[PDB]
Amino acid sequence: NGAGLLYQGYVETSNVNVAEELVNMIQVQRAYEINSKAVSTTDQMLQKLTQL
Amino acid sequence: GVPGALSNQPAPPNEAPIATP
Amino acid sequence: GVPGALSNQPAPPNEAPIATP
Amino acid sequence: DHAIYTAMGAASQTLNQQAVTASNLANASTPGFRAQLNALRAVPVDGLSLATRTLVTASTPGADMTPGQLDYTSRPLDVALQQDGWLVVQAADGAEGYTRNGNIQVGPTGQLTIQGHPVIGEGGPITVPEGSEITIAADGTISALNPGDPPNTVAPVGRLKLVKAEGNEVQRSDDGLFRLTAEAQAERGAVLAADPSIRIMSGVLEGSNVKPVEAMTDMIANARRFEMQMKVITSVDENEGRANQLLSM
Amino acid sequence: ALLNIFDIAGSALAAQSKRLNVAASNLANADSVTGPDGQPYRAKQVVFQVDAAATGGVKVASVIESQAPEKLVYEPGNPLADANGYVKMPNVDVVGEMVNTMSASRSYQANIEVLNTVKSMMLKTLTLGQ
Amino acid sequence: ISSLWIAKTGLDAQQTNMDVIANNLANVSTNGFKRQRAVFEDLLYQTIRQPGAQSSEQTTLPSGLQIGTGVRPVATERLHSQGNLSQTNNSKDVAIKGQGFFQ
Amino acid sequence: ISSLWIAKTGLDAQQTNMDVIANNLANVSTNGFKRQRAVFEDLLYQTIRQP
Repeated sequence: NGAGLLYQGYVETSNVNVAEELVNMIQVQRAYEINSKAVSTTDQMLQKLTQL
Repeated sequence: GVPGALSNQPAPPNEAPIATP
Repeated sequence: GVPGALSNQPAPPNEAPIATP
Repeated sequence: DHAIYTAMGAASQTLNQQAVTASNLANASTPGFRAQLNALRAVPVDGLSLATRTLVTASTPGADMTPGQLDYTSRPLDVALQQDGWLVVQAADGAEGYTRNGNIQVGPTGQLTIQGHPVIGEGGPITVPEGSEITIAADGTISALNPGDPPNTVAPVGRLKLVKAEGNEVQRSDDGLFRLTAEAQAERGAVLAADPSIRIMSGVLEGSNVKPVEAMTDMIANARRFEMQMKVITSVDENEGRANQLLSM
Repeated sequence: ALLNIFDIAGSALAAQSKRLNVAASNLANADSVTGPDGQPYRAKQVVFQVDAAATGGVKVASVIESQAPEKLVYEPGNPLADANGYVKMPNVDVVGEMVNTMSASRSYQANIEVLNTVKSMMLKTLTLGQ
Repeated sequence: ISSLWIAKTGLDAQQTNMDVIANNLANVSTNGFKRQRAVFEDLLYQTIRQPGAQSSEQTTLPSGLQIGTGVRPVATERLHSQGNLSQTNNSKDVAIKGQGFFQ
Repeated sequence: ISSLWIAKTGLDAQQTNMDVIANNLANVSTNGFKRQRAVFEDLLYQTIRQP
């Protein structure tokens, strides 16, 4: 009924690949930096408005 | 009439539409 | 009551215990 | 004296455009996301004398349907469309909308669905066997294999409905699902018809089309424009304040 | 009364100062643990409300503890560790606190500018009483 | 201003995604581990001005606008795929194929 | 955001090629084994219309 088979003496390892993780880390860092720049420019706009 | 002068008729209302139909 | 109002008695002194007695 | 109003309107619309750009940048990693284009729009006030005051109101066109980039995940039920393909799913209100988020999922009762909303095909939403493994063809065929059963019993159990929208006639609804505009749906029917000229790819997923260079350029331009408008505001205010003393004796 | 403007601005300044103080305290206690009597530290926020005297000033009724789950860190060597050997680190959103500080500073500056303008207007008002 | 409270959501989503990636990388040696993958969703859009008349014997672009609201982490899926088999020669180790779990 | 995912796909393809090579080399003595070779193919091309 769709059950698997058992192998004795063997252990299933984690199904993690590191290339995708590294690329995702790079993308996450870049997106974080660009969002930080967005925050900074909005704060600058508000400061310039309040210094009216 | 020239600007700043006197007139006997009120100016038409100002509309400033976003986009003409 | 509301902060900034007028009271007839002082507030109790402030303290910051590092560890509970 | 009323130039202050034009300047403040320009500043407010610049803030709105900045908010749009920030919204586009924030969800730069959601699958199947379409960027939100924006461009300032001019509205001239006029009548009976010297039409000089022209106000600014920000506006956002539909979107840029440039296809997002594809990343390979090897998941059997990940679909990536063609240049301008769409998957149609019924929305919360019961109406149909279009999307490109290919992250299909299967519920415990054999119900296929994109995030939140079920997928529709021939007839109503498509349903698969209770625990059958699913493979998606290049033309929308859903092949099902019952676990444990020998492989020679793979059976088609339905078909995705794929539409084709070029892009200039679709507008984003309030929940992020695109729909045809009024004239487009009038001239092409309320419900679109499936076409075979659209092919999907299994195993890859589509990201989002947000241009970092465009975002940075827009941010710089908005910053400079807002600062200039603020300077105009303060200059006009100082001028009016200095000139207000004429009425004195 | 043309003088409730000062009350409104002062209430706004006090509220912004309270919110900034709460944010600064959270930032200081970002990585603290085992406060007084051993209970884990929890972050706090403030809620702004308006005083319906219509239009009125802003007040802060009370400081409300965050309901976001604490961080559970496995470290059995700490006496605070439960049967699972976990310690409860406080939930502090550094970006959230930075944004809150920025907003508080901007609101404070806007209110002080409004106070400056209204003070100039009120000083000019009295010249007609002679 | 909406920009601050939108970029805050963006930063929060990025931070949670980084946490998920770090968790996946941490247990690179845990036996029988299925990797995580975080998927987000854009929030509902807020309309300000409805679009006007179109194709009125003119080639103008649409005029409506609608501001975004931000992004939220909607779900986190574990990829229940098949991993590799490491030989340990221990008589009391079991590796299971296909799909199945020990109760 | 443009070449990152393309290079990720390339790395994944090369990893799959390495895996099948390693599997072929592993059972160099298994009786009745058949060597396997993978075949690649590019993904969908996007189009940019000219004016």
